[PDB]
Amino acid sequence: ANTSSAYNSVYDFLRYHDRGDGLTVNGKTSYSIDQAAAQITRENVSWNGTNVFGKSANLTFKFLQSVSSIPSGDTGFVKFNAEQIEQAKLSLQSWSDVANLTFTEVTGNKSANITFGNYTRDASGNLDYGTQAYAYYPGNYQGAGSSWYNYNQSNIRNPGSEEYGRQTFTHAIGHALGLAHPGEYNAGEGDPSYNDAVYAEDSYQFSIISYWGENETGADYNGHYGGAPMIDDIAAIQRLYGANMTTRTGDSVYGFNSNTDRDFYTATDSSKALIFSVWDAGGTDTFDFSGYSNNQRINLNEGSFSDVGGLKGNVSIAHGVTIENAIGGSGNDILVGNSADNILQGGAGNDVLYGGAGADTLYGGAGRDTFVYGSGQDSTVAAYDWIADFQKGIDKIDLSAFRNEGQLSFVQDQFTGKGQEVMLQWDAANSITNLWLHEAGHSSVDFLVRIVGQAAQSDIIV
Ligand SMILES: [Ca+2]
Ligand SMILES: [Ca+2]
Ligand SMILES: [Ca+2]
Ligand SMILES: [Ca+2]
Ligand SMILES: [Ca+2]
Ligand SMILES: [Ca+2]
Ligand SMILES: [Ca+2]
Ligand SMILES: [Cl-]
Ligand SMILES: [Cl-]
Ligand SMILES: [Zn+2]
Repeated sequence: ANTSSAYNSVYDFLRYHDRGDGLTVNGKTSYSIDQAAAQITRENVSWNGTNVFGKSANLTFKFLQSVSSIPSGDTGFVKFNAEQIEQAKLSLQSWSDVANLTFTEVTGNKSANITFGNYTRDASGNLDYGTQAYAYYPGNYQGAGSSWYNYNQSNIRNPGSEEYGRQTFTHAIGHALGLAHPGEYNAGEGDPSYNDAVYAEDSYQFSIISYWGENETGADYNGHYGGAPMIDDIAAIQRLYGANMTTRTGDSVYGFNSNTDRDFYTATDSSKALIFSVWDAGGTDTFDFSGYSNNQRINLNEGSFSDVGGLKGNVSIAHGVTIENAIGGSGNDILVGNSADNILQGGAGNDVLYGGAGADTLYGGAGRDTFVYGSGQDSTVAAYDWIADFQKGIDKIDLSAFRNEGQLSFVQDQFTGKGQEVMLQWDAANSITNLWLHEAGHSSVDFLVRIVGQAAQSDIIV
């Protein structure tokens, strides 16, 4: 049916970066999260051995202070500096947050599963200012789990201020845990490019084990590097070691006002870029994106991507995660809930809110806001939505999606029985307006949105 542009914007955003299911994207086969995860783990190796899946591990790590040799043949060893140590520990933590891994530092002569060191020259003893980093897969051989970084790169020496350095630590540790590049390519071997990718979603938007920029898949991080595991990385590492169900099991806030004590989930002011895929194992959680003025699009569905703070495709939610609440900023935003009971706050600006299934509580904020309903299942009597700050003559409630079963008619105080009728009923004692919809094919009146405030018939879009 002809539906409104507000509904169409929800319908489209729900399908942003659709994947898998026999789609073709960028002329390549599109993989699901799980297909991408299987591809990233295709070497079938982990610290637990070969072809061992879903098994936790307790691992050691060490910052080498000297070496007998570097397993690649590079030379000019330099130990990690203090900033590299701090950032590497943050990278390790970002992996142990999502998978069932513990990391324990060892020093002195103790062997370690994962090691860190820098190099500066090739096997011929000439300075190497061109390469970046590499690491070795788990195994029982000499050098297994070791990771190596070019100290002549400023991003490697300064990973706390040069985002690519922190990303590189996360990437290399991923190899040291058993993850592979999503395609058969490597640095030094020819000149690969995204054109050589096996599947469309081989980019930083989905995996920081990729070589390819997030622009290759239509995302845009405005020159930033995220630094922590992205959505397919989380699925991949959980395939090997199991998911960590102890992480952030309380009510967690991501974005502004964050309580995660993780830099990559925290924006401290509006100039801060956020790039993350969230893992969260319990509790009632909030995406607080309130500090931005850009028009944002925020989706709470697991697996989905959001456009946050002026970037594109920079936030996603890992498979297995339920995030319950979202707060937009002063821009004109779209906030899309999931089947849970969501509290959505549009903030200032003219926002479109869609609770989806479940009993949602919606605040448009200042501005001309639109609360969208796509199905009778979005607001059943048994689990109805509240719209708590509705402004008569300014906000709108959009029922245009119901046109697909016949144009809805407005009735004043009684239903005829014909169905596809909408009624507003004012409760003067409580100052509540109940919006009732008797839907085609329903014998009883089964859709209700309760509104804290008055509403006019002309505020209801049918
Ligand atoms: Ca939580
Ligand atoms: Ca939750
Ligand atoms: Ca807003
Ligand atoms: Ca919902
Ligand atoms: Ca608003
Ligand atoms: Ca409003
Ligand atoms: Ca709902
Ligand atoms: Cl030169
Ligand atoms: Cl839903
Ligand atoms: Zn790599």
